[PDB]
Amino acid sequence: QMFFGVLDREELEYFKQAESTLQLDAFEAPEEKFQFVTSIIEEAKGKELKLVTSQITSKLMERVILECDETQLKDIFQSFNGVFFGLSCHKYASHVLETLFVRSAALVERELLTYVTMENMFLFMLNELKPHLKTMMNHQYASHVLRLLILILSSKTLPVYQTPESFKSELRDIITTLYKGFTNGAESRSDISQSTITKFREYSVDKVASPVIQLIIQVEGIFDRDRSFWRLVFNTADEKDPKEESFLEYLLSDPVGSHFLENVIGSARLKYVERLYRLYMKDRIVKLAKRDTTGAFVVRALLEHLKEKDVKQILDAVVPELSMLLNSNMDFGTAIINTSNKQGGYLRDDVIAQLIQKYYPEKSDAKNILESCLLLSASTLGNTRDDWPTAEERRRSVFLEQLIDYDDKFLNITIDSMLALPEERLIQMCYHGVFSHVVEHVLQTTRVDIIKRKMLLNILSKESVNLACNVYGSHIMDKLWEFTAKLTLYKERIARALVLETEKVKNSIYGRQVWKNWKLELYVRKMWDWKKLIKEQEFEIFP
Repeated sequence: QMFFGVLDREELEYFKQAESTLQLDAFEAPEEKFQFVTSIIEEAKGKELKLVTSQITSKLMERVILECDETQLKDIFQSFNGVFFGLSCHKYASHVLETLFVRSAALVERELLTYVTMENMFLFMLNELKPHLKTMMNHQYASHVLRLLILILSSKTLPVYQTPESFKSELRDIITTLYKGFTNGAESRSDISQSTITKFREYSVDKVASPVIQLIIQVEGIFDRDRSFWRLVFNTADEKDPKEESFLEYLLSDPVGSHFLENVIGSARLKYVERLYRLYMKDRIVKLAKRDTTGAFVVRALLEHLKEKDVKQILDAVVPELSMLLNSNMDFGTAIINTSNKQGGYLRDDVIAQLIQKYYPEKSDAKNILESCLLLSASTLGNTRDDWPTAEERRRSVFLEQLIDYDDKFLNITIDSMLALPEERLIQMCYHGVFSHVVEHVLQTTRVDIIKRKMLLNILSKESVNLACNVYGSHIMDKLWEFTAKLTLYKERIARALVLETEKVKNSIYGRQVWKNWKLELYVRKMWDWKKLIKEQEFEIFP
């Protein structure tokens, strides 16, 4: 169902102009726009298949589908009856189907909370697709449509709607149909053979099919206690199998295979994950952890989804390697530290000793954790060009914030490192899209000694108004309302500075937030009550 004809000279002129008018959007009322869309639909009657399959017009068709009313949506839907599979396979029409299906899914939701219905129309195309599901899964365009349909039928996030119970049944029937196709009507297992299992493992790591397999393993548990597709990829018995082992060794040394395994571990039954770990990973965890681009993603997934005893076993093995892992794989290092924290600071002394040695050796005079961990001097901080903050900068910031949350030692080291900068450089951080958040992160009132608070405040308070009016700086000013607890003079100085620039501060959307959080309406209108809030805050923060 691939070719439906070419658009002639007149149709091309008309639909180009209509598309142009539609995007200029000069209509003065929604009613005018709807009427114009209707005029487009009227001209498209009998030509819809040509229009969705032509590169020139397929995007107009998506617009129309988005802009028309419910009744028109239904008519456009039925105009595709009998060719859904061919359209799903089409380079341009498949994207039209996706737009259609997503809007249709939203319509069955309100059709549920209140002629032939959208629900029944949707079921008709599902039944038309059922004999093609296997071909779709392997089709470079139709696999995306299949994947979207499974997302819709399982009520998951589309490019999240509630669904009829008929949808839950369709999910079951679609996945079961696919299941019978990838077996041979085996009817148990067994007799599923290798190479049928091997052929399915090949799809598992196939560029086209693999995202569909992942999603299926992810949702099949909604209606299948036995996890049939999970069992198709992996075994369930209590001992190793040679073929499963070689496949596992491939996944753990292959980028797609590792990300596949990483994703399905989060949705597998716990005992199935414990089994893969026990049989194929536990005795080689350190070796796997050192594979930055492959196996390490799997080790991280184990740390996030296994139970306490196994997680601590992995930590026993990987924590001694933490400094070395941090050399090339900071994201993994962050998750290891995070997991140690979640497991009650497990191996804390070893983690801390290593991080101190690597980022803040107490024998070094040049020591500064902003420099060793954020590479501050070589960063985009203070650049005169229009350089946004980079991905590496955000990564290093997230790592440092994790350290600050791990132990007061790193909070105190970070603050000392900020106080060690030239004052201008620390202020620059306050305006930086990523490093500002690091500044905000150290403003933890009950964890920072009052002398340290005074010293930070001596610096920040000079920039009170400009920080308050800034998109990043205003979060810092918000934190300073609590950070100045037990420091009334500092709180009074900042409040006074802001009120002196009342109009400039309230002209900023960020400033108005600070104004609210600093309760400055009270400061101005009912000073006695403001002063009372300050007294109460003190005992609320420091009881």
